[PDB]
Amino acid sequence: AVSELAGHQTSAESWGTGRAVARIPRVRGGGTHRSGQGAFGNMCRGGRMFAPTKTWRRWHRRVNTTQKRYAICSALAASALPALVMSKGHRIEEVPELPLVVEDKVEGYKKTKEAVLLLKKLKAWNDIKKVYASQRMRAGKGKMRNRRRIQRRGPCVIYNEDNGIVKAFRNIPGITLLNVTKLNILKLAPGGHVGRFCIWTESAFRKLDDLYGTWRKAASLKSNYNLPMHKMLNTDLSRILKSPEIQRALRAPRKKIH
Amino acid sequence: MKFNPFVTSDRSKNRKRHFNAPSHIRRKIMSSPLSKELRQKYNVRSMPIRKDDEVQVVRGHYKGQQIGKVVQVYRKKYVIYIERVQREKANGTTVHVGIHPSKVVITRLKLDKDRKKILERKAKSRQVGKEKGK
Amino acid sequence: APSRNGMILKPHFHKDWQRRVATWFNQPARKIRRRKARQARARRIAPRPASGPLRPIVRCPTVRYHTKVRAGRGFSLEELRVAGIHKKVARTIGISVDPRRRNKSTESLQANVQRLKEYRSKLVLFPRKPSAPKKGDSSAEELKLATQLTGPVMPIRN
RNA sequence: CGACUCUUAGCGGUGGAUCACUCGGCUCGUGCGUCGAUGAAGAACGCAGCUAGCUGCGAGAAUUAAUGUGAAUUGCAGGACACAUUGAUCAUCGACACUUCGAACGCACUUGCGGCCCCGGGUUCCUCCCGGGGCUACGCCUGUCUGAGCGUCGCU
RNA sequence: GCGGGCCCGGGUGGAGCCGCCGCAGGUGCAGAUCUUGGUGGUAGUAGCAAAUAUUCAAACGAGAACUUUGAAGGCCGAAGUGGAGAAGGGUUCCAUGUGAACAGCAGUUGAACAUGGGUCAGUCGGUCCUGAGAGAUGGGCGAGCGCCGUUCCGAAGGGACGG
RNA sequence: GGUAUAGGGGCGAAAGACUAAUCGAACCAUCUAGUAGCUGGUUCCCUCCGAAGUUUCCCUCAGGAUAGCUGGCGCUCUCGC
RNA sequence: GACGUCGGCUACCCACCCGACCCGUCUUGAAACACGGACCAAGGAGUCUAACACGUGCGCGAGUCGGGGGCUCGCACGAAAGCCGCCGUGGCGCAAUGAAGGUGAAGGCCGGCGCGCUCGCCGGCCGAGGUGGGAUCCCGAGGCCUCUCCAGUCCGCCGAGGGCGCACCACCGGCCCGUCUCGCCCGCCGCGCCGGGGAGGUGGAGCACGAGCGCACGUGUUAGGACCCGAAAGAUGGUGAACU
RNA sequence: CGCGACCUCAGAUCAGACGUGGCGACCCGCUGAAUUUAAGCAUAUUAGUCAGCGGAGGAGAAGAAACUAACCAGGAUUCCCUCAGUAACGGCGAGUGAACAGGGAAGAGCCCAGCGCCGAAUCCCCGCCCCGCGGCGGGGCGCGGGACAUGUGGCGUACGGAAGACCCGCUCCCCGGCGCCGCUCGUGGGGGGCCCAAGUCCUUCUGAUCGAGGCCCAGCCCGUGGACGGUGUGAGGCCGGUAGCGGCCCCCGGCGCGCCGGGCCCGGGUCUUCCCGGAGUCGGGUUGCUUGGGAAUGCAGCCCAAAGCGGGUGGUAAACUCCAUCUAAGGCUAAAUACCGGCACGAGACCGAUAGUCAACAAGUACCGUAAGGGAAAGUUGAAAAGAACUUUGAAGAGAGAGUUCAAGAGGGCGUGAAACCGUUAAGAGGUAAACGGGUGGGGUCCGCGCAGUCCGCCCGGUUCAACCCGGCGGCGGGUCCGGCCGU
Ligand SMILES: [Mg+2]
Ligand SMILES: [Mg+2]
Ligand SMILES: [Mg+2]
Ligand SMILES: [Mg+2]
Ligand SMILES: [Mg+2]
Ligand SMILES: [Mg+2]
Ligand SMILES: [Mg+2]
Ligand SMILES: [Mg+2]
Ligand SMILES: [Mg+2]
Ligand SMILES: [Mg+2]
Ligand SMILES: [Mg+2]
Ligand SMILES: [Mg+2]
Ligand SMILES: [Mg+2]
Ligand SMILES: [Mg+2]
Ligand SMILES: [Mg+2]
Ligand SMILES: [Mg+2]
Ligand SMILES: [Mg+2]
Ligand SMILES: [Mg+2]
Ligand SMILES: [Mg+2]
Ligand SMILES: [Mg+2]
Ligand SMILES: [Mg+2]
Ligand SMILES: [Mg+2]
Ligand SMILES: [Mg+2]
Ligand SMILES: [Mg+2]
Ligand SMILES: [Mg+2]
Ligand SMILES: [Mg+2]
Ligand SMILES: [Mg+2]
Ligand SMILES: [Mg+2]
Ligand SMILES: [Mg+2]
Ligand SMILES: [Mg+2]
Ligand SMILES: [Mg+2]
Ligand SMILES: [Mg+2]
Ligand SMILES: [Mg+2]
Repeated sequence: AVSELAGHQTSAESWGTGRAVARIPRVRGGGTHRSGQGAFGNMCRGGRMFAPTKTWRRWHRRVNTTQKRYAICSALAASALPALVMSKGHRIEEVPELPLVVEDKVEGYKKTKEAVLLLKKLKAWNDIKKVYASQRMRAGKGKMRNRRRIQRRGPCVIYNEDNGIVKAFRNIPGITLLNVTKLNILKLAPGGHVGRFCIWTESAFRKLDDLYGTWRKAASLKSNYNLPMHKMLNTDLSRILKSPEIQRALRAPRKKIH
Repeated sequence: MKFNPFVTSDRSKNRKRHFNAPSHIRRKIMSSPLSKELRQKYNVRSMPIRKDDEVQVVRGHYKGQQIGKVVQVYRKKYVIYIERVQREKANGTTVHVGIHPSKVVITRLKLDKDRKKILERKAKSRQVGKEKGK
Repeated sequence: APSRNGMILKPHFHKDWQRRVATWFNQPARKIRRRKARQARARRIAPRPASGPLRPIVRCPTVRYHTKVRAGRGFSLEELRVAGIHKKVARTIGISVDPRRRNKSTESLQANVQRLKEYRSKLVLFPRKPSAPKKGDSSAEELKLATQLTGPVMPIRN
């Protein structure tokens, strides 16, 4: 916000009618340039901005807990479906399996060389290569506001418990580390886009059913929560349209252009 | 990534600290790397430049393999003057061309008691660090 | 000016309310400071409960509730006399004592006396000096636990 | 085809718009949260080899001492230092120092007039005179000393 | 491309910039006798006309109507265009030098600019006294900063001689 | 020359005169971005729809409320099936 | 027709024919002898908070919620995010009506007991009444046929006609609370200035098998400076008699 | 006729201390409006707000019921949510508007007067001795002084207390010093100082790389370090830093150990006997202000003016009658709370020199007014001054050559350099002011051809493998579901 005193620190009175001036408050007296000039107006030099910004703007917004869980579940489900991950731009071509789950020994890593070797073995290093190729200077006033460097977001690593894995996967650009019990939608869906490539750990992967549960079981870690129900089950429209049951109850189409 | 909540990490503030540093801090700022032979011998990465060292220019117009003595250290301008790194003025007067210490490699140190103490401290700290690494 | 069936509203913004606007950007910092102070206070009294002294059983007035049971300020002097604890000694062992609370019903008196007896049963009175004087518990039940008691002592359940 | 005038273009003028830069602001948050009669805030006057302003300093006046670091400051000369030496500059700063007004304190505000003690010049305390040093404001508490009362009493 | 505008070519420029999917706003100017800054016609125009008046020769000087010197003609005509002060000004005073800017023409001149220099008290005044008046203490008032009042509801002289 | 009278106050041989170029109530700062049913202005394109100056009430007549005129969003149905 | 010749709607200049008054604003009426306007560049005016109403999107749903607090990080990304016997203290909704003392939403049918007395009491049954219009669904005679005559289960379209009838509308009934009139009976711990029930009108923002809660977006009305600029005024505290 | 005590009252350059002023963002005590709204306006609202005065601290104030309630009761104060835009107030208009309970943050209780018991058992000052003395204390020795009986100290205060009787088990807390080991959570408490990884590798651009290509795996090495800044562009590895339960060197703070000087003969339960309360105060009338408080919520000037199974409260005034709840008119106290000023840090979906504080710069500066006060404009050469030597015309300002630089087509208010406006050059035109819309024509500017541009793309006529077999590899679909898994 701007200062409350901005523009009103002067003592300016408007010269009355009968003078060539245009009825604007002007600086009183003095032998200065800033004398009989103009103040208190949004159109005047110095002046005061129209509707000055206030600190008590509604900066923070509120979202329902159930909707937040819905969104995080949708993002987690969209972490599958390699088409969506490819649509996010992640170089996932050579990854052996998109639901990439790795052993629990990764938490025991404590050096960056082990982390990069594991990433190359899993063939997820191409994402880091793309992140490296994406490093450049930001355009605009952000450079002088501690936002000079920008780069592409890379793969996300989800672990069950912290045993030094973060320090290993800390100096690799683009890698974000999340815990299963405190998954963040802001990092699972960067930019509001539901696609994201994630690397799972076996314990973290097994904890997913304990975190949210299935449709026939409760979460067992959230007091009252179940997975949302599907509005439609057979999502494949092409299979439904050409099904024999539908085709038996259709008229002959008219495609003769007149 | 920096984690200490008492470091600057601010563009304007870091620039202000750099350009308003006192003389003793500017001495540490004006540091130059040692040669490969000196790095192997003393096990020291770099040392602050001094008035009586031998200097090779690594970058710039005067880049070359020549070895020149330091003439003076100008801490106000963050620059040093070298022996043969000089230019001719309009009237024929010779003027030293300033070379930043970061673009300079030391090939021979001016060893005094304090220089030896600094070398020993740096070597011992590096040894402690590598022992911690192992 | 009214216009085709709106509510009649009387906002209380006729004073200079913008002068006394209280923002809440201090809320997370306040919570962090409170948590740090709470942890420091818990660490200062290493074996004593972090919640504090034991609280009595209290029933609420104002027939609206009339049935809930909450924690009181302290045990009345009659309850201490029945349980056999000196009022001045009790505050030094972690028992809340207040002298204003009356005692009308026998049921509340008996419930609080039983609560005091139960608290005394599960109490580990450390010796004043390394040598064990009278009323001090054995060294067997001193190394077995020296940790805080998270949450309220003997939580009240309706 | 002249001169003048009108439009467009190239170049050259007045002007400083736009863009990119920023040791500056605005907003939020954290810790701490400390002035003064042992003289505060503020003001005046002075202090550098060459010095106007800003900043810093107080007749020890661009800084003294001590600690840490360790070879400069620099616009020019001069140089102190031997940088194998508490040792140049810097930062810290705990020792010392800190002109005149100002709650401002001998009386007033002119920088004018005084009183009480000590020392020196003059003397051989001799008072004039000169210089230096320490005191001399209001209110108030405890205590001391000297006092007043046709206040209340006791002896003669 | 109906349009809001946009994409390329050339020149200058020297260090950052844009498209797409979403988010947010101090987000689009022809006017408000709008605010700030700059520039035209007017216009080489109005004007450089209150108080009688200048001329000759020489010198310095690149340069002379305006400087200096000499001569001539004039005016102010002792309630002066003379000689000294008070208030005010504050270096404007003096010597040397420059002619960037100012002295509404010019200048070799200046109260301009740059270097230096200059104010000497027992007797001349402040300092002393009181006037009209102002203003403490005592006293009274006042929520309070303070105010009333100058002898009024005061144990108000700390001085002196002789012993 | 010194001194005294200071703003709903002073002073006035009296003109509402003077009170620092302002006096039928000085100047400075703040309340204050005082209020205005009254003037002036109110910033890109295209497409579609498209008015009223009329009834009643109001210390109401240069203004409002209320009906009327307008736009947008729909919904319930019928059908050149 | 092809080495000084081609195509270039739009823009550079000029000419000709026709048309053609300077923009913005108040206004019934502006080119006006109505007001603002020399020219250029930059800045410049419907914003934010809170309260409502409606519409729209999302999640849950007779429930919904995160206010505040607490547990995880030493804040890079974070003052975020995740969680809570706090999952609900508490708000909103699920019940309304009277000033209040208070009361407070279902009836109908069948057989019996009092005289079925449109009144009271016993057992069983159906469980938001009925009428009209009602999108859609059910039955559906029969027809259309099929290379010849008959029989014929099957895949069809139309299908007169007959029904169950969403949502909603209109009406007739029913129930709840206040009030008015006429009345007959029921119960007791205390038999009373006790309490309860009926019929017929009327008043209510009600019930009659529910729809809200939270978040976000837009519009409209307000309190705030409130689209921007503009007074003649009023109050508080201080400075001036160097003019007069 | 004086002296000696006491009570009231003066003088001190008497001995030793204390207050004065400043800041004032947050806090406490007073005083205290009008703009504005009510479409006018006088009660109301603005508003216990601004202005004015006084007084502190790191917080302040408040604070342990003369309380809330009427319930099966709760239990100091402060703050958050809710209560609640509710009860209530109000030309009952505009508008104003709490409290209780409930959930939390924090949580800590106490001391006098009086009543009474102890030989004043109490306190201050001066002298000497011992310790330490830079936030002047402890002990001892002084017929050394003073204060105090017009009352100091010990026990003891509403939750009862004191003294005896005799039931029960037994004897460590605090203050001032002397030193000592553990370096005491942001994972070593606070402050300061010195240090700890890896390319200037090979070509290639450039004035200069930090650019581009490549280097046992995105490439060479480090990575618990890939933040940031500087270095002649755009640097993880050139430099400072960055990460680290990383190191070393000093000071300070805090918790614990042994010693010395000390102070300290300190209980619970029952019974018995006594004792136990703050006066011009409560309360009443009154009037003024204030409040939601309405026959009067609180604060008050004046008058009246108490009692002790009394007094206060129980939200409608009064009488009678029972109930419930506290004990006013004396005092202290941290925590959860606030912080547009001061000291030192961190951050940003904020502005980017007419913006952002008035002030990015010698800014509360220059300058204006007698004064209270008013108050600006103003950033950018270049990587490096390498800031143009020298020759020539001019008195000089100014030019012409030369030189530096990648570039002065960057020359000391010098980055980029628009429009208004001006000079000149090239072209066109010109007696109905200029300018504008529609339609053509003429002349220029370059653009795209072309020395024909006759444009191609399929089918047809005039050196090896497809056809067809062998082997291998991979894939598609199928059902006897052939068999198992998978799966409703
Ligand atoms: Mg708690
Ligand atoms: Mg003329
Ligand atoms: Mg005459
Ligand atoms: Mg004269
Ligand atoms: Mg002169
Ligand atoms: Mg002139
Ligand atoms: Mg008259
Ligand atoms: Mg306005
Ligand atoms: Mg009107
Ligand atoms: Mg329409
Ligand atoms: Mg139309
Ligand atoms: Mg009009
Ligand atoms: Mg008219
Ligand atoms: Mg018009
Ligand atoms: Mg005009
Ligand atoms: Mg603009
Ligand atoms: Mg509406
Ligand atoms: Mg105004
Ligand atoms: Mg008035
Ligand atoms: Mg009004
Ligand atoms: Mg009005
Ligand atoms: Mg009015
Ligand atoms: Mg009021
Ligand atoms: Mg207190
Ligand atoms: Mg309470
Ligand atoms: Mg409500
Ligand atoms: Mg006593
Ligand atoms: Mg850089
Ligand atoms: Mg870098
Ligand atoms: Mg390094
Ligand atoms: Mg009553
Ligand atoms: Mg500015
Ligand atoms: Mg330029």
